[PDB]
Amino acid sequence: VLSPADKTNVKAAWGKVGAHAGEYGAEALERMFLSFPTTKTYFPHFDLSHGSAQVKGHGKKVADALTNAVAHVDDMPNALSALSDLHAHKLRVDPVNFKLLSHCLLVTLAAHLPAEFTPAVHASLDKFLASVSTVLTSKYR
Amino acid sequence: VLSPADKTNVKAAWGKVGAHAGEYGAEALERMFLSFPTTKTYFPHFDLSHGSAQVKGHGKKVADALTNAVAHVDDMPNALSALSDLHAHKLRVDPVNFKLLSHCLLVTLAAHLPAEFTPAVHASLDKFLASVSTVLTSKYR
Amino acid sequence: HLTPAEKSAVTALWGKVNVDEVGGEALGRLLVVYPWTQRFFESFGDLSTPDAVMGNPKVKAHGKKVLGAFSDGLAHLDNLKGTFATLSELHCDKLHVDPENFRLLGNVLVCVLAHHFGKEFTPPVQAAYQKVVAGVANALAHKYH
Amino acid sequence: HLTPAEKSAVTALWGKVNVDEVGGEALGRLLVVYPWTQRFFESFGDLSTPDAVMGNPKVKAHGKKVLGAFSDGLAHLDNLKGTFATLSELHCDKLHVDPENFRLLGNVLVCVLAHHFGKEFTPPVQAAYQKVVAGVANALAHKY
Ligand code: HEM
Ligand code: HEM
Ligand code: HEM
Ligand code: HEM
Repeated sequence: VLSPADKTNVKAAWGKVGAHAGEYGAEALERMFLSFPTTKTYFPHFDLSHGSAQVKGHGKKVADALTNAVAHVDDMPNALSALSDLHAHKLRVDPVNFKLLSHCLLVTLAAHLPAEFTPAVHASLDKFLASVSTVLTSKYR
Repeated sequence: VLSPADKTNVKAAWGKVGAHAGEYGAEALERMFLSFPTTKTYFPHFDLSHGSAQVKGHGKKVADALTNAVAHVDDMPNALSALSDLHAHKLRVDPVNFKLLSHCLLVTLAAHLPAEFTPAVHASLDKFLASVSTVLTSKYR
Repeated sequence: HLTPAEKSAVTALWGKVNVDEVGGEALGRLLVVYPWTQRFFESFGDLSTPDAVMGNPKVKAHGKKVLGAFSDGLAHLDNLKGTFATLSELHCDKLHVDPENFRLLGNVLVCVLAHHFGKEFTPPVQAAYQKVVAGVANALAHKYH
Repeated sequence: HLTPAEKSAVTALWGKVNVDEVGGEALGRLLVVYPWTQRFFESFGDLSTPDAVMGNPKVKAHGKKVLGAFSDGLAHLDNLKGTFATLSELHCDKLHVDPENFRLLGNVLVCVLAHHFGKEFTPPVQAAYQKVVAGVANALAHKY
């Protein structure tokens, strides 16, 4: 249901990120583990402290996954086919956790992009993140 | 997505309902108002007591809406195009309430279909009811 | 908090519930309707088909134990957090179970009680049981950190 | 339940918060990101464009009021059930507002605070604010 205005806002907002994707992904992950501790059950025996290379490593992976999703906004189901299969049959993360990570991504973008986080871009990014979560949960059942 | 086994199970399950759809819709609505009283905010001047013609009247409307969805399972976004517009631009019902009605519909079906509410039909109906909610909420934003 | 009449209606129905068989049905239907909850039972065998889940013997053993602790919580409806305090710490610190699975299991159990009792599972009885499964799910998630 | 270090950093951030401007910004963004929440504010006027929503005078004049229970919960930390015993009856027995919209506003308020404060809205500061918006929303929905 992504509108052409949404694609323009998401591309412009994520375009300002650029090389800061790996740092923003690690920040949004730490925000999720702190605000929603129930999400930590999916990363057992992981180093979840601040400045952890384990957290910073996975933060770049999710960021590169979102970077590929923005470039393939019109081909999102086929671009995230490897991740949708992994999250559905291997990780089996409950779909309620996707809303928690999507919310922390919006908070990270708002805190880091003060000029680009307009109410129009805010609504566009929330719809885009909801579409990515729906794609990653489409192959669950 | 809905699998051919799901379409077969939902068609077989709803086929046993038949003329009891209008009565079952009023039961699932009463179960929703009793278990989740926050849903009553969307029917402010409805008579919600037992045996209320308003509940049985709207219960048949929702049941007839689901009956049309089963016959057009492969074309559900088209069949519920008129209803998605009403719930999105006129009723503005929060999408979290659709999961409550879908759950109460599953409870009503299980209580009335003892020989047919198999775990396969249960999983098929939950995916189908989740698809009805996704279609009715697709035009929200 | 539940009213005496609500506590009596919930207790009366449980007196007719066979914890052994019903436990294996709720856990089985939970793994079938929501297949992403199978990540904790890889050692149980094969759970690809519904008949395999409802036919798994290890699933029926865990279901009786799960609903067995649920049966003990019904005798202490006024203190579910303290009753499930030890189990909440184990599911979190040792089992790493997502507390959302407690809400999915609560939804399945309501459908199982309706499928087994039929007309006896009246809308007022369901509303009383909706608060029970919500309290047990929150009590089992209270000790999560 | 919040720690004294959590309550101290949250109250310190709220001291620099303009309840008038932040309330009108959070209430307006909620109507833009979640347009189905406009059912209760049909009398507010032009809600078609995001610029018309943020610039709507009735939106800003009521944003300072909607943020009250968040400001009220920031003083009566915990025991919010007795604190929110009359505001629920207003939004329930009179306007019949879905309590889920209160949860959306809490998450929107977190985004507004992060956008207003930037790095000052640290992940620990956000986590403490999430407990506040979760307790207030659950207390407001307990009387429905
Ligand atoms: C937009 C949402 C999400 C995106 C784009 C995303 C992306 C990714 C990526 C790229 C990987 C690495 C896959 C690989 O290296 O093969 C991954 C792994 C993983 N994800 Fe996600 N993910 C999302 C949501 C979530 C959420 C919300 C959770 C948990 C609450 C989660 C839990 C995991 C886990 C446990 C792993 C495996 C970590 C490991 O084994 O190192 N994912 N995800
Ligand atoms: C299974 C999903 C649902 C279906 C198939 C459905 C279908 C319908 C239908 C057929 C109507 C009548 C439209 C007309 O007569 O013009 C209607 C109206 C309405 N629906 Fe739904 N609905 C669903 C979910 C919900 C939910 C969860 C709510 C929130 C509690 C809701 C709230 C309403 C309201 C308030 C009306 C207007 C009632 C009236 O004015 O008489 N709907 N819906
Ligand atoms: C009302 C809800 C539940 C109750 C009362 C309950 C109760 C129990 C009990 C009594 C045990 C055994 C503890 C011991 O060994 O002393 C247990 C273990 C366990 N629980 Fe639950 N449980 C519930 C829900 C769940 C759900 C929904 C899941 C996952 C979807 C789950 C996953 C597990 C696992 C994996 C074990 C370990 C089994 C083993 O290794 O033998 N529990 N639970
Ligand atoms: C969560 C804490 C909230 C607080 C403390 C609050 C506060 C207030 C106040 C002070 C009034 C006017 C009192 C009066 O004139 O009698 C009011 C009315 C109103 N509230 Fe809320 N509100 C809250 C949440 C909400 C929510 C979640 C909604 C909608 C989903 C909402 C929509 C309205 C509307 C439309 C009015 C009527 C406006 C008017 O009559 O001028 N409020 N609220």
